[PDB]
Amino acid sequence: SLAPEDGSHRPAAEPTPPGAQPTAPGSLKAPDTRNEKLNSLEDVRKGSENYALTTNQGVRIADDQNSLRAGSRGPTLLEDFILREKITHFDHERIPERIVHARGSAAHGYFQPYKSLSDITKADFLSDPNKITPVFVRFSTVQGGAGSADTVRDIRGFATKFYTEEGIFDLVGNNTPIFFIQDAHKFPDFVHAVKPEPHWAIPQGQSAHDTFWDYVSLQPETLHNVMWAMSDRGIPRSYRTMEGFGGHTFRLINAEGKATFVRFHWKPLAGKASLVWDEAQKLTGRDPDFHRRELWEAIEAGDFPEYE
Amino acid sequence: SLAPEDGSHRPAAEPTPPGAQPTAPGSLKAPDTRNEKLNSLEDVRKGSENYALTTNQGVRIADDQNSLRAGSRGPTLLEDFILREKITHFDHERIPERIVHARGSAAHGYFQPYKSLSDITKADFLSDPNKITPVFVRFSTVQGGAGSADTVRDIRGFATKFYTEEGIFDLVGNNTPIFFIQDAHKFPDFVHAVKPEPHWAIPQGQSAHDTFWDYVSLQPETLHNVMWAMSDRGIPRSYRTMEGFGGHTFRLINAEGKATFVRFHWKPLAGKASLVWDEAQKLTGRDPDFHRRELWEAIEAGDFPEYELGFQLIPEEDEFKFDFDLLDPTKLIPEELVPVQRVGKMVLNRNPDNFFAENEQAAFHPGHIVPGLDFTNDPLLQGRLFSYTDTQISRLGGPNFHEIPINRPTCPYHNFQRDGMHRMGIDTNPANYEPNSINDNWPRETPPGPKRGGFESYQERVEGNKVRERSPSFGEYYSHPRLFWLSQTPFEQRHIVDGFSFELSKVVRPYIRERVVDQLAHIDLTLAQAVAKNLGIELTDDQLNITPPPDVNGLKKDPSLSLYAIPDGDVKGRVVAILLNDEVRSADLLAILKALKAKGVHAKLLYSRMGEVTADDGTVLPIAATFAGAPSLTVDAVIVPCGNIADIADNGDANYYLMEAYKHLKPIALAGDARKFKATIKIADQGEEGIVEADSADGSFMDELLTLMAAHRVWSRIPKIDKIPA
Amino acid sequence: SLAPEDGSHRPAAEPTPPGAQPTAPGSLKAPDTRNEKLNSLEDVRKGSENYALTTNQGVRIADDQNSLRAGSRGPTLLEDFILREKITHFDHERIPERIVHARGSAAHGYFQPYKSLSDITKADFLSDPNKITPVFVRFSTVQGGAGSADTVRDIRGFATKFYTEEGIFDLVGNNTPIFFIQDAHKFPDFVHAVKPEPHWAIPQGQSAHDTFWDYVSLQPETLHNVMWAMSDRGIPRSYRTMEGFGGHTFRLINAEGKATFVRFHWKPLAGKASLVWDEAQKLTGRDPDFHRRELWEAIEAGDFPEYELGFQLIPEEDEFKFDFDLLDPTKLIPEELVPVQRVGKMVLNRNPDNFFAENEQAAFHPGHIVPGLDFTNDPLLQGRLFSYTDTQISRLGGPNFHEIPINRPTCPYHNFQRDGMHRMGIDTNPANYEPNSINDNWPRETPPGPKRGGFESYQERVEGNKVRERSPSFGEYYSHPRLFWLSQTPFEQRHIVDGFSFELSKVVRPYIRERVVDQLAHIDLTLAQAVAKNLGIELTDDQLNITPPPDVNGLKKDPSLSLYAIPDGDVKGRVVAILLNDEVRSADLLAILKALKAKGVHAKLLYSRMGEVTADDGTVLPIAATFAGAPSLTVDAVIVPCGNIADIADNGDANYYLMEAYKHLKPIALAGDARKFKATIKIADQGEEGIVEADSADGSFMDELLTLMAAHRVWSRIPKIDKIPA
Amino acid sequence: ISRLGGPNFHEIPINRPTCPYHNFQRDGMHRMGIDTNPANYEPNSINDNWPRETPPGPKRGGFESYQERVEGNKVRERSPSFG
Ligand code: HDD
Ligand code: HDD
Ligand code: HDD
Repeated sequence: SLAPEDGSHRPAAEPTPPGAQPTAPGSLKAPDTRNEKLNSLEDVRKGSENYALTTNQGVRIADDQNSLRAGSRGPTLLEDFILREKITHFDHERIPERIVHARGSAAHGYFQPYKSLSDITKADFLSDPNKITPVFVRFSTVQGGAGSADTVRDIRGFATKFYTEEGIFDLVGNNTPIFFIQDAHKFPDFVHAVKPEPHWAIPQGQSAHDTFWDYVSLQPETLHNVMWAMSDRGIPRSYRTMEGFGGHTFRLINAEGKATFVRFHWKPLAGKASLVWDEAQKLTGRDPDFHRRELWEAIEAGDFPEYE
Repeated sequence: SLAPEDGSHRPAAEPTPPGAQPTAPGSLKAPDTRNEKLNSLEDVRKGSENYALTTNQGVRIADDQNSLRAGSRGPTLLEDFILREKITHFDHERIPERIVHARGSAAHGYFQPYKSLSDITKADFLSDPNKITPVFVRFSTVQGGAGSADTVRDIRGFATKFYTEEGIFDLVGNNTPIFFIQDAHKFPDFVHAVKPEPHWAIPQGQSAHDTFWDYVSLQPETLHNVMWAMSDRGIPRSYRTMEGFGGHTFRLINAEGKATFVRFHWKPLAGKASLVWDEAQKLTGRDPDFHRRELWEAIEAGDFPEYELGFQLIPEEDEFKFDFDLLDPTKLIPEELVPVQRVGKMVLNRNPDNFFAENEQAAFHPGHIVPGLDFTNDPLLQGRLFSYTDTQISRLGGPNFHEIPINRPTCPYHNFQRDGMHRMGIDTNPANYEPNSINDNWPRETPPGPKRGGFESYQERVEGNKVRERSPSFGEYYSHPRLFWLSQTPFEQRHIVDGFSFELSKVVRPYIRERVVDQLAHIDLTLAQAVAKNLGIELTDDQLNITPPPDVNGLKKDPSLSLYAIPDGDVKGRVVAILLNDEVRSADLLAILKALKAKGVHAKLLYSRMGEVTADDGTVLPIAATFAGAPSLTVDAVIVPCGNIADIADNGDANYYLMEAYKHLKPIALAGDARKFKATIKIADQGEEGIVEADSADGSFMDELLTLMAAHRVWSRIPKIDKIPA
Repeated sequence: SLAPEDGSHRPAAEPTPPGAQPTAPGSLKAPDTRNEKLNSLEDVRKGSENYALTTNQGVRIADDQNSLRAGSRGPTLLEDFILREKITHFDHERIPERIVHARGSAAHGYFQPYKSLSDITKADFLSDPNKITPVFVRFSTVQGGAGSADTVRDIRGFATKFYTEEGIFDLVGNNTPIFFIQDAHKFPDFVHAVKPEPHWAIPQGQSAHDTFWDYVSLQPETLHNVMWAMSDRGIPRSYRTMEGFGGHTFRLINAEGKATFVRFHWKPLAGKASLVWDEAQKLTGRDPDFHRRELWEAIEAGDFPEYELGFQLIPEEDEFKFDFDLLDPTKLIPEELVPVQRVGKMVLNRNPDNFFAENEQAAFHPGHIVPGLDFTNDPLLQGRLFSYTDTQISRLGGPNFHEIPINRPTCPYHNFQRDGMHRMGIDTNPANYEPNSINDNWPRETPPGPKRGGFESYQERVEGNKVRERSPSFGEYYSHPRLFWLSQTPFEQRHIVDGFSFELSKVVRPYIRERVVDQLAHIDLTLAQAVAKNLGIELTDDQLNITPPPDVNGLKKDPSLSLYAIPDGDVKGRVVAILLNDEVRSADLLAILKALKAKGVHAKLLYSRMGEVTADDGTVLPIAATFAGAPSLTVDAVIVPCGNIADIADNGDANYYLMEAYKHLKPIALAGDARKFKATIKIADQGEEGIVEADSADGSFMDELLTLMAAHRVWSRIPKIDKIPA
Repeated sequence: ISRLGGPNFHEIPINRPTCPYHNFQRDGMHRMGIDTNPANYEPNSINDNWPRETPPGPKRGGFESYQERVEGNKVRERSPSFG
C-alpha cells in the first residue's frame, strides 16, 4: 500500500494548468508563497511524512486495521481505547454551518494601496503603498447549505479579512450594491422566506418557491435586489468575474477628525462575466463544485484572482 | 389581513395528486390520519391562526417591522430586547449535521405483523397481528451534506424507529445487503476516503474522485458494496422503489431462550426501479430535491410508501455451513440459499409538520433493541454500538436527546439518571440511586420472561485471546462481487461497466485507475476488459489469466440480486408528462387522463408558457409547468396528444423533451399528427418497441402505454441511443 | 422490598417543623399547594412508584448491578448499551454554572396586588387585587461558585420571575439598593477583582483579598455598596429577613402613556435580621448550606417567606430635583425623601421537586419586562439588557432556553422563530416569516393599548453626540456612603468598622490598605480613624482635615437604612436550642414548648449523644442532635431546663454551647439548677440583661425570653464579650 | 466532550503531548491543528501511506494489548470471588 515507483502520486510544487496535476494543500503546492499571516500559522501546521501513526495522546498504533476483541471472531472489548478515541473524534467532526452563506470557497492573498489615503482616513492599512496587508477571502452563495451547489441563482458573498497592524478589519460584502431589506429586524423574516420551506425543507439553493415570492410581493423594498438576482448577476461565471460591494455607507475618519461617507467596491481585474440560466442550472448537476474548483485551480495555475 | 379572499392560499385537507395544491405540514394536510406516536406529539405542536405575535417570553409585539432607534434615522438601541431575542434565535438556528447520511427525508407511518412470531422471538411488537406499532422512517444518502442533492450515485439509508410497548427499536439499514468494510475501526478511514477531499472540500455527493478509488484499490474487501453502488442500485427512481436491509446478522431470542440468527429485509411493494446515470446526474441539477419531493407528494396523494418486513433465518447449528462467514458484513446471504420469510407490513402515511424538529433532530441507533432481539459478534455492528450514542452528544447538544419529542418512547420510561443540558423531565423520586430504601427501591429491575420482562443478553460462549486480528474466515473478497455481477441482466451489466468507467475517468492519478481495473480482473474478466476498454487500458497476459473466484455454495447466479430480471413493476404513483398544444383534441385528452387515473398514474400538463390553453371543444386546460420547468427527467413517460401540432413542432424545448425522454429509455406515446415528432427521435415509419403510436389515443393506445410503464424502461432501446445527440 | 415495615422512610405530607421529618420534593410534601405555574408543570413531572427501571429508550433492565462481560471475571463488552447509556448520561450531567450568583436557593409561590394600579401602570399583573400571579424566586450570593457556602459576607441576589397573563416579568434585584459600579462596561473588571484571583483561584466566597480592595481603592464609585457589604447587611440571618431592591430607576407606563420613574422594593414581613461576623464565618464551616436549608425548612413548616412589593414613585418632571442623578445606580433614593408605597404581597409556599431541573436551569433577565413597564438610560441597566440573554446561549445550551419547563410562560407565545438546539415546539404554521399571505399573516402584531396590547417603548427624547463618557452628574462618591454610615446604630457602626478591619487585614500589600483608609477619610473621620487604628495606620494631617461630603438633600440620616434602628422583629419561624440532661424536669419542658408553640417558635432538643432520654415523670424525649452536631450558630436562642444538671455540668461541649451563644449576643435562659452555668459565661449573681433566669420555667420566664428574641440579639452585651474566650 | 467542548481537548495546551502525535483524525469543534497531509485515511498511496503503523517492539514500538485468555459466557454477573 504504497506510492507508485514513478512518483506520479505527488503534484509538482510549481504552477500548473487546470487538470495537469492532482490538486494539493496550498503549503505543499506553493511552499515559497508567503505572507505574514501564512507564516504565523506555522505553529499549528502538522506534516505527516516519516512520522508514526499515533493516538491523540502520542501513543504509537501497531494495528490500525482492527478492533480489540476476545478471539478473532469475538465481541469488541470496551478497553479498546484506540478504537474509541478514533471513533469519538469521527463522531464529533461536524460543527453548525453558518446560518446564511454556509456554502463558500476561500483563499489567502495580500493587499496594498496605490497611494497613502491619510487625507481621508487614518486607517493604517491604507496609509502606505508599500505596506502590504495579508488577507483571507471567502466567497459564498447565500441560501443553500454547505453541501449545496455553486452555480445556483443567488446573491454571492465576498468577505475579506484584512490582518492589519492595528487590528483585524473584515469587509463583509456581496456581489450586488444593495440588499433586499431595510431594517435588520426583518432579517429572519426575509431569510426564512428565501430558505427551504419549514414543513418539507425544499427547495435547496433556490428562490424559485412560494414563500420567497410571497415575501417579495408583500415587501416592495425587496424589488431592487430581486432585479439584480433575476439578472445574470445572479449566476456568475466565476468568483474572479463578479463585482463586490460593501452595500452600506460607512465612514472614513482622518487624523484631523473629518468624517467622509464611503461605500466600498471591488472591481474584478478579470472583467465581469456570468453564465446563462440553462447552463448554470444544468451545471449544478454536472459539477456542483464548479466555482470552488475553478477558484482553487486558477490559484494553482498562477491565474491569481485580482480585485481593485 | 393578506390571504386572497377566495381562500386559494390554503391547500385542501384531503388527498390530492402531485402539483394540484401547495404542499403543507402533515397535521394540516391530513388531520384525521393518526397513530399513537402522532397523538403523543400533540403536547408540543404549536398552532398560529388567531394568535398574537409575541416574544418567546409571551410579550405581544406591536411593530415587527423596525428596530428601536433614537430618531427614525438614528442608531439602533441596545435596550431593543425584541430585536435581540429575534436575531439571537436566528443566529443559533443550526445544529451540526449528521457525520454521515446528513441528507435525508422522513415520514410517519405504522407497522403490523402478519402473524405472531412468538415461536422465534419474544419481541412484543411481533407478538400479535392486531398490534399496531407506530414508526418514523428516514431515508437518506450517505456522503453529501444536508443541503446536497437527492439523485446522486450513493448508498441510501433506510432507518426505522419502531415505537414499541417494550421500548424503541431502531432498525438502521441501507439499500444494499452489505457494507464496504469489515471492522468498525476502519469506518473513519473509509468515510474520509469517500467524503470531499480535505484540502479543498470537493466533490460533494460523489465517490468519483481519487481518494475513494485509492482506498478501494488497497482494500479489496470494499469491492462487493462497490459493485452494488456502480450498478443502478446506486441511483434509485424513488425511496419507494428500492430494497432495504439491516446488513448484519442479529439474533432473535424466543421465550424458551433459543437464539436464531436473522438478517432483516424490506421489500418495496411498489417494486424495484432505478434511474439511468445521465438522467440521475442531470436531475441533481434540475431538481436536487427530487426524492424528498416525491416521497412527500406520494404521501399527500395517498400513494403511501409500503414495505414488507422479511427475515432470513438461520438456526444456530448452521453458523458454519456457508462458504462465507455469517458475521462478515461484506458478504450477503443469497435468497436461493436462505429465503426471506414475510413478517409484516409497514405503511408510511403522514408527513411531518416541521422538518427541523421531527426529521433533522430524530436520532436512530442500532443498539436501540428490545427484549426478543440481540446482537452478534459482527465486528462492524460491534463498533456501531459505540458510535450512535456518542455522536448525539454534540449533534443534539447532550445526553437528553431522548426527550426531544420525535425521539421519545411512547411506552413508560423511568430510571435514576438525572440532569444534563436541556433537562425536560422533572423527577419527583426522593431517590436518584438504587438500591434505595427511601422510595422502596422504585423504579425496580424486572426479571427476564416471556413478555414485559427485563433485557438479558443471550449467554453466547466467548473463547479466545484479547487480539486485534481479522478472522481468517473474512479473508475472501471476490466471490460475492462475482455472484452479484453474474446475477444482473445484460443491460444492468452494461450500466455497472459504465458506472466504473465514468467514476474512474474522474480519478486524476492514472495508476489508481489501473489498480482498480486489476481488482476487477480478479472478479470477472469480461467486466474488467469492458472497463479497461473505456479507460484506454490494455490488460496484461497475467491479468487475462487470473482464475475467477469460486461460486458461492454452488450458485452461479441468484436472480433476486437483480433490479429487473424478475418483473415486479407497479405503475401506481408514477407520472406522465403530457405535451400540450394551443388546440388539443379534447377526446384524446379525455381518454388519456381517464386511463391514467384508472391505474393511479399521475399527469402533468406541459406547455411553452404558464396560464391556460383552450381545447378544440372549448375546454380550458390549466398548465402545470413549462417544458423547461418540468423536464422529462421528472417523469416516467411522455404522451403527445393530437391537435395543432404545428404550434410546438418547431419548439426546441418540445423536441428536446422527447430526445431526453428517448435517450433515458422512457416510453413515449404519439397520437395522430404528434407522430411527426418521430423524425426528431429517428423512428422508422413502421415504428419501434417502446414508442406507442395510433391515429388517436383510443382503443389499445393507453393499454400499450401502461404496459410499457409497468416494465419501467425500454431496455431494448439501448443500442439505438448511442447515436442520438441529447 | 427495602423500606422499613413501619413506613418511617416517607415524610408526612403535611406541614411539620424543622427536623421533625426527612425533607422531600415539594409536590410530594405539599401535593395540594397549587398555582397555575405549578399545575402547568404537571406534563413533565415524572413519578417512580410501581414503575419498572428502564433505559431512556424504555427498555426494561433486568440487572442494574453488573456490566456485561465475557465470563464473570472477564472484560466488559462494548455491546453493553445499558451500561453505556447510564454512564453517558452521568458523564454529561453538569452544565456551566452562572457567571455570577452561581450559589442560590429557590422556591415557588404567588403574588397578589393590594389594589388596582391602573392609574400609574397598564401592567396586567397589577391591574386587580384578585389577580394572582405565580412566581418562582431564586435568592443567591454573588461571588462564590454553586458549591460555595451560604453565610459568606457578600451581596445577595433576590430574583423573581412573575408568570403574568401578558408575558414573563423578571424583577432581578439584590439585597442593597445600589450597585458597586456605574457603567456596565466595567462589570467584568469589578467581577474579576472580587472573584478568586486568576493565578491560583483563591479565595472562594470572599471579598477579603488584594484584587478586590485594589479595585475599590482606585474606583471610589464602589464605596457606597462596599459600605453596605461591610455592614451586617452582607450577612443576613435568612433570606426571609433581608430587604430586596431593583437597584435601578425603571418606568411605569399607564394607559394614557404617562411615564413615572419607579424604584422597586421588597419589604420582608419577617423583619430584617443578620448574623454577626464570627458566627457567620464559623457557620460557613459548620453548615455551608444553612440559608438553603433554612428556606426549604421554613416552607415545609408553613413559615412561608412573605414580602411586600414597594414602589418609590417619582414624577417625570422631578427627574432633576435631587442632588444625585436618578439614573446613577451607585445612589439610593432615601425613603425620607420618596416614601415606599406598598403595592402587593408575595408568599413563597412550595419548594421545587428537583433542584437541578427547576433552580439550576431557571433563567431570570431584567430585560424581561411587560407592557406597562419600561427602561431608563441608567448605564448599568442598559448594558445588563445585553448580558442576561447572551449568557444563556452557553449556560443553557442554546436559544430555546424558554422551552425549559421552569422558564416557559404560562400565557400564549407564538412567533416565527424556528429551530435551534433541543427545539421542543413543533410549529404547524405554513409560514415562518411575516408579512405572509399563506397563513393570513398569523400570528399577527397587536397595537399598544390599555390591556392585551403590543409592547411600545416610551418615546423618550434623545439628544447628544455618540460618546463614551460618564455623566458629570455621576461624579460624586462620598455623600451616600456617609448618609448610610450616619443612619446606622452605634453597634451597626462598630460592626462596619470590624468588617473593613478584618477584610483589610487580609490584603497582603499594605499600600492597598492605606489607600482604602484614605477613601474612608473622605466619608467620615470617625470611621476612617477606627479602621486605621485596627490596621496600625495613623491618619496624616491632610487626612484629618478632609471636609466631610454634603448631606443628601438636607438629610443627616435616614433610619430606614439601618437593620435595627426601628424594631420590626418577628419571632415566628425562629429556633431555640434546648440543652437536655438525663432527668429533665418535665414541668419546665412542658411550659417551655407550650409558650414557644404559641409564638410559632421551633425547638431542637440537644444532648451529648443521639437516641432518647427520659424525663423525671417518665416522658421519653427524642434527641434531635448532639451539642457538637447542631451548634449554637444554628439557633436564635438557648434554653437550659432544670433536672439532673450534674449530668451536663462538666461537659465541655455543653459549656461551649453557652459561651458561643453568649459571644454572638443570643438570648440565654437558665431555669433552676441550670443557673450554675452562669459561672461559664461570668454572669454576676444579680443577673444581666439578656440572661433570663428563674427558679423554674414559669410563664414570666418564657415572656422574658420571647421579648428578647423579638429584639433579635442582645446588643448591650457587646462590651462584655471581648473578655470571653470563645 | 461536554466538559471541554469537543473531541479536540488534547489540543488545549496543558493537555498536549510533548512527543510527536500524527494521525488521520480531522475537524471537530475548535480545531487547532491544520493538517497538510494530502490523505486523511489509510491505507493510502497518495501520501505513501504516512503517518505509518509501527510494529510492537522493545522500544519506540506500537501499542499491542497483552494476549490474555478470555473464556466464559456473555453475562451480567458479579464474580462469586468478589462476594
Ligand atoms: C442581522 C442579521 C444580518 C444581516 C441584516 C446581514 N447579515 Fe450577513 N450574516 C449574518 C447576519 C446578517 C450572520 C448570521 O451573522 C452570518 C452567518 C454566520 C456568520 O458567521 O455570519 C452572516 C454571513 C454573511 C457573509 C459570509 C461571511 C463568511 O464568508 O463566512 C457575508 C458575505 C454576508 N453575511 C454579507 C452580508 C451583506 C452584504 C449584508 C447587507 C448588505 C448582510 N450580510 C446582512
Ligand atoms: C462505527 C461507525 C459506523 C458504522 C461502522 C456504521 N455507521 Fe451508520 N452512522 C454512524 C456510524 C456508523 C453515525 C456517525 O453514528 C451516524 C451518523 C449520525 C447518526 O446519528 O449516526 C450514522 C448514521 C447512519 C444512518 C442514518 C440514520 C438517520 O436517518 O439519521 C443509517 C441509515 C446508517 N448509518 C446505516 C448504516 C449501515 C447499514 C451500516 C453497516 C451495515 C452502518 N451504518 C455502519
Ligand atoms: C452586564 C453585566 C451585568 C450587570 C452590570 C449586572 N448583572 Fe446581574 N447577572 C449578569 C450580568 C450582569 C449575568 C451574567 O447575565 C447573570 C449571571 C448568569 C445569568 O443567568 O445572569 C447575572 C445574574 C444575576 C442574578 C441571579 C439571577 C438568578 O438567580 O439566576 C441577580 C439577582 C442579579 N444578576 C442582579 C443584578 C443586580 C441587582 C445588578 C445591578 C443593579 C446586576 N445584576 C448587574
